[PDB]
Amino acid sequence: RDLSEASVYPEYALPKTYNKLHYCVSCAIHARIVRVRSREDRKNRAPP
Amino acid sequence: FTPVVLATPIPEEVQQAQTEIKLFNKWSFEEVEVKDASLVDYVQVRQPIFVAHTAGRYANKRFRKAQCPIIERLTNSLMMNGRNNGKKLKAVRIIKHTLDIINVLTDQNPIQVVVDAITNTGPREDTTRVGGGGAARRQAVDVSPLRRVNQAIALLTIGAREAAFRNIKTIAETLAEELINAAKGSSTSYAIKKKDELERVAKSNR
Amino acid sequence: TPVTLAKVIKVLGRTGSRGGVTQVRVEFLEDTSRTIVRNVKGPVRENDILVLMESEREARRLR
Amino acid sequence: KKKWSKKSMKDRAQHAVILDQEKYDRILKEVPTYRYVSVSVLVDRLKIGGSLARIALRHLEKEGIIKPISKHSKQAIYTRAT
Amino acid sequence: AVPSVQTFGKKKSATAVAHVKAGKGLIKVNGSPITLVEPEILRFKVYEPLLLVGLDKFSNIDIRVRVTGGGHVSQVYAIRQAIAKGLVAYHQKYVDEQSKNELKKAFTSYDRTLLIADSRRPEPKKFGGKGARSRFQKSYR
Amino acid sequence: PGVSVRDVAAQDFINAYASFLQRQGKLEVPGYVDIVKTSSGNEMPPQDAEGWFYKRAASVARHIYMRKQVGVGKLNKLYGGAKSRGVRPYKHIDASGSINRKVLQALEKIGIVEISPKGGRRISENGQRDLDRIAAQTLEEDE
Amino acid sequence: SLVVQEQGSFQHILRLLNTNVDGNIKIVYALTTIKGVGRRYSNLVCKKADVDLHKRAGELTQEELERIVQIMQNPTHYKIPAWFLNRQNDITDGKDYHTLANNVESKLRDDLERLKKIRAHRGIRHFWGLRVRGQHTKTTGRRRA
RNA sequence: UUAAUUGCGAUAACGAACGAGACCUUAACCUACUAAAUAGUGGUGCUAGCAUUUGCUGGUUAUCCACUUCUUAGAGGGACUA
RNA sequence: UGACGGAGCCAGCGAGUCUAACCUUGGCCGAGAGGUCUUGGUAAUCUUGUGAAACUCCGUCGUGCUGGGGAUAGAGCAUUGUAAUUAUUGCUCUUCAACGAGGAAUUCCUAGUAAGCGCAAGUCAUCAGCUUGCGUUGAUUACGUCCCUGCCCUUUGUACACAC
Repeated sequence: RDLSEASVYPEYALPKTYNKLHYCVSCAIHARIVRVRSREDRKNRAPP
Repeated sequence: FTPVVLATPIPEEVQQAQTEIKLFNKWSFEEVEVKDASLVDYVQVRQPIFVAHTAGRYANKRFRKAQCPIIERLTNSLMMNGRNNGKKLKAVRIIKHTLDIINVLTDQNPIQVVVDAITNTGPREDTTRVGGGGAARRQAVDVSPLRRVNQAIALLTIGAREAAFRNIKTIAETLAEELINAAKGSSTSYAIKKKDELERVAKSNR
Repeated sequence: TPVTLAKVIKVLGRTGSRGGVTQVRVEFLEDTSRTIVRNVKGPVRENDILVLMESEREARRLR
Repeated sequence: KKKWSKKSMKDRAQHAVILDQEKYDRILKEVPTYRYVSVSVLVDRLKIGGSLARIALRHLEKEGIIKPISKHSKQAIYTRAT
Repeated sequence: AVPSVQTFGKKKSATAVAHVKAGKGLIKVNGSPITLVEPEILRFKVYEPLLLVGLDKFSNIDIRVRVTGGGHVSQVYAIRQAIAKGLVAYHQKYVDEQSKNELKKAFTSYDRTLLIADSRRPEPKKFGGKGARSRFQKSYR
Repeated sequence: PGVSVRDVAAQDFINAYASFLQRQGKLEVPGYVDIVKTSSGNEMPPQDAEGWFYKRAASVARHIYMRKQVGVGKLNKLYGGAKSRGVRPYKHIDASGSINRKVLQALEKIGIVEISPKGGRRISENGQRDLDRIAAQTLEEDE
Repeated sequence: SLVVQEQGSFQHILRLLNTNVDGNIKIVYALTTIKGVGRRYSNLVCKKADVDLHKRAGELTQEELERIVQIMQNPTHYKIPAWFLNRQNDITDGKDYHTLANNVESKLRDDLERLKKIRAHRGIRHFWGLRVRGQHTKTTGRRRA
């Protein structure tokens, strides 16, 4: 809202930032990008 | 028009105050509207009370205290520091004396100066313990009207009792002086100094 | 100090390690549709007014 | 053990139990324009003894300028009647 | 037959029996007037119902309150509840039921606890502590 | 219409009775007053020397008028109080049996209060008359 | 108020019965400042002397001072019931004696040395500086130095 | 979801047992079925203060009437989130 | 918001002599214990409305280490015990040594509970500072969270299985 009201240019696109975060297994587990799963459902290739 | 009298004596002034219009003895609950929108809906207004001592179910639900009277809350906080636990009779005596002193001084509305002191001493920014990681820090948190009035009452009470400890002046006049000082604004009363010092540290670590 | 008045429009929920604070969302009387995420030290309920010394900050997530 | 102090002089008040004309006239010319009057008021704003303050309060009220609002023990309130 | 109604106000242990009948318009406790117990605070507290309803409703009504039990505050609370219930019973049995209803409406509007007796009965104390819930002390060494 | 010590305040009426009995001075005081502390728990004796015995007598007589039959043990239990037993916690201690018994005897001698059957003591006819006369003097002086 | 000349009658510290007394307090409590006699005996003596208690300690007559002197010299000559005194049926004679500020300490020392000389358990305890009244000394009375 | 393997439910499980509940006391609201010189009201057996004005406070059994709607009771009533 | 002196002065579930005494109602004395007869008994009627405490009013002390300490110690009366002397206990008299929100730490508290103050039974030949029950005034931040201490379930890893 503040950026829209303080913008000079109307109908501004308001771009978004794009990046790829590569996590090692330890850091991913610690930061809960992934987590320990049960043995049967470790085989779920499907994301939620 | 006739005076309907009863053989049991009842004072003429209180009979008149009953017959003409409902009112307290010396203070009016009318025309005491405040602009403190943040603290309205918590202080009991438009509900006059004959005596501040009430055995009311106020600590069962959540916001029963909101419609609980504020004068009762002040006289409740006045019972503290150990041996002064209970003794609502003593508490009511002291608050009656304090209101009489604040009535003889500062001839404006006594409940109005009381509430102005409450709002001025109520801290609006506080600090909460944030874990931080190893070194616990303070976090500057805004927003609490109930805690604002609660801390104002607590601050006024403990300042009055700290003043009234180990001295010749009685708790009634100490409390009255603290209330008038906080209401008018003097940067000298112990409650208001503590509130602004807490405010300063909260803004510093904000 | 510039003081702004805002009313809580939804109590988002209690947060913090010990739970002593509550995240709420507040709406400003001026500039309709302007809402800010704030935190509460004491209790807070629906339709409650609010005094803010500064209003240019938000708290999104706490863990 | 440890004294837990520094052994310095205290306030050492000189609360007056006897006075003279030079203080009697001062208190007589001072008791007006006093919105709130009590033992604490007399002691702190006059630097006089508690017993002398009590006696002066009794005498002034027996003559009659101030009137009482409360007769409760340990707290007497007197306001001058205009 | 002098028409008398028997009510009673209760507290932790304070029981106050109120006999409300057609007389000269008096209130008496233990044979002594309610107006002259001189507590300077509880006097106004027991005046509360009379002050709020006026002397219109005590023209020729005698109300005798006999108290037993509890401390001073409990006794005055029992007194006020008993006298309120006695006036209610009088205005229902003899004066108009509409008058009783409006009296009770005024009583409730001033305070809801005026009609309802308090029921915060004391909690029994359990072993291993000085009070009902407080424990003694947990010293480890 | 109707004067009674119940209908009058207690403190002012008893002060009036004390002043009246002090003016008359015909109570036959025991003589060892001004040396006793009215009890056994007090740490400081009373303040007024020639006083306070009129007060004690007025209080006991009025208490008997309220009650029906009351003995010296009841008087002592009634006038007792919490005693500061040093470090040990305060406990109730009775009043002085000798002084209660002697004020009962003085009331007996003056006829204000008389022996009663079934054990105990009752406010006498002339004592009640004098008590109500003092109370009525109080209602006439205040009103 | 009442005007008394600013003579030597007002002194910051004065002598009374071989002790030092500061005024500006009640006469009775000034007597309590005397060693060996306290509030009870002081108030008894003042009340039996029939001198007004609400009066201050500024003006006191020579006849009144001699009155107090004679009271303390011969309390029984002044019809005192003889159980207020602090020494009943003394060992020397068996009479009733009222101590002075020095007499009370001399009497206390005399009975202390008497117990030590007679070598009782009480005397041994008083010599050793322990508790003699049967108190529990296993956890109390440490800082005896 | 509150205190609950407390339940609703999906389901290689169905049907059960013990724990939880359920149960037994405690304090609370009973103007009812049945109450005694132990908690009272009016005349009275005797008497006083405010007076010949209608009441209170007093002090007692067999000389009686109406009630336990305050102490305590026993087939017992409601509260189960209505 | 305290200590004291005077006028009011409120709970019941608790206890009680038969092979020889339990709590107490007294004509006489003392702030004290104790005698002559039984009003008390095989007990809701007697002790006991257990008239029991900060609680309501008029003053003194009044900020000065004070009247809060009987810590401590020496003088007299006594219930109990055939011995209370190294105060069993109670009552008359004194010194003044600590006490300016009390450091690291550590314990209890959701509606009359915390706390304050008091009462009864237990142990008893005799005394509660203890425990078990009751009575008077009464609590802001609790319908929140696992950050600390612990848990319960599930998943998971384990070289553990007297089991971290």
